[PDB]
Amino acid sequence: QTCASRCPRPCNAGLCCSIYGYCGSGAAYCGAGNCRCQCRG
Repeated sequence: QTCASRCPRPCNAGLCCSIYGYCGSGAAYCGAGNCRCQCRG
């Protein structure tokens, strides 16, 4: 819920921090319109 506060690396490897504050995988989290940071896992 607060992943952006831990940019540049909020998540486990392979996951990305979304604009809504959660870590997750795939284009759903890592794509430009969804990704805050850690957008290459």
